[PDB]
Amino acid sequence: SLFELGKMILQETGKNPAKSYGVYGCNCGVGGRGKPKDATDRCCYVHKCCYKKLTGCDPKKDRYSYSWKDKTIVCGENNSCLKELCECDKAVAICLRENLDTYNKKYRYNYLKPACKKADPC
Amino acid sequence: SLFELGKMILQETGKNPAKSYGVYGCNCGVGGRGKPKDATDRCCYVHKCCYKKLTGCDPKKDRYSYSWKDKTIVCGENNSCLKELCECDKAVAICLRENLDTYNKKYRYNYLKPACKKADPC
Ligand SMILES: CCCCCCCCCCCCCCCCCC(=O)O
Ligand SMILES: CCCCCCCCCCCCCCCCCC(=O)O
Ligand SMILES: CCCCCCCCCCCCCCCCCC(=O)O
Repeated sequence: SLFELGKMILQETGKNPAKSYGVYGCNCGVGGRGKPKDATDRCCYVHKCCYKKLTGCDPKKDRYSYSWKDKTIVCGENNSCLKELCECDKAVAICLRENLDTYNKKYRYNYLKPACKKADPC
Repeated sequence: SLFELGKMILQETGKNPAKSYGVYGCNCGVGGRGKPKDATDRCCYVHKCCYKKLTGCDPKKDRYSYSWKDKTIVCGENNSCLKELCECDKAVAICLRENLDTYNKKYRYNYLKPACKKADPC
C-alpha cells in the first residue's frame, strides 16, 4: 500500500516522501504518468507501469510485508500480486535514491501535473 | 545529542532505538559501561569509550549535523569535538546493524545494569 511505498522511499532516500515526491515531476505521487522530467521522475514512471501489470491485488490499499535488511529493502511474501507489488515499490525507492544527485526542488510541488506530456504505454 | 544518536540507530537497524537499545545489555543506553554481554553490547561499550575522548562538547545535550547519503551516515562539521562525537555515534549505529544477527531480546530491558561487571579502561 501507500504506507509501505512511502516508508521505502523514506528509507532509501532519507527524504520526507510526501514532501519530496508526493507531487514531484510528472510521475511521482498524485496523478497518473507523464513524460518524465528527470531521472527521479523516470523512476516514478517506471513504478506506475510496474503497478499496471499487476492483477489480483490493489497496489494503493493492500498492505504487504517487507524487511529492511542491511539497509536493503527485501520483499516478503508469496502471494504473487503482492510480491510483484513489493518489487515495484522497492525498485522505485532505490531508483529515487540513485537519482537524488539530480533531484530538483524545482519539480517538488508540481501542481501542473494534469499538464504533463502524456506517457507512452507501459 | 541523544536525538541524533537514536536516529542513526533507527536508520541503520530499522529498530525502535529506545525499545531495542535504551536499556540493552550492560553498555547500551542508560548508565555507564560494563562488561559487554554480546556483540551488540560491545558496540555500545566502544561507543561510550569513544565519548571519553571528547573534550569541550556534551554528547548527550549537544546536537551536531549529519546526513544520510547512499544509505550511509555521514558526519558533518569541523568543530573538532562535534565531529568526533558524530563519528562516535555513527560507529555505534553501524556496529549495532552489523550485529543484529546476534541481537538478543533477552538483553533488551536490562533493569539490572547497576549489576553489570565493571568496564575495563577504554
Ligand atoms: C512496515 C514495513 C516495515 C519496514 C521495516 C522497517 C521498520 C521501521 C524502519 C523505519 C526506519 C527506516 C530506516 C532508514 C532510514 C531513513 C531515515 C529516517 O528514519 O528518517
Ligand atoms: C493507505 C493508508 C495511508 C498511508 C499513509 C501514507 C503516507 C505516505 C504516502 C505518500 C508517499 C509518497 C509517494 C511517492 C511515490 C512515487 C512513486 C510513484 O508515484 O509511483
Ligand atoms: C535528549 C532529547 C532527545 C529526546 C528524543 C529521544 C531519542 C532518544 C533515543 C535514545 C536511544 C539510545 C539508544 C542507546 C544507544 C546505545 C549506544 C550507547 O549506549 O552508548
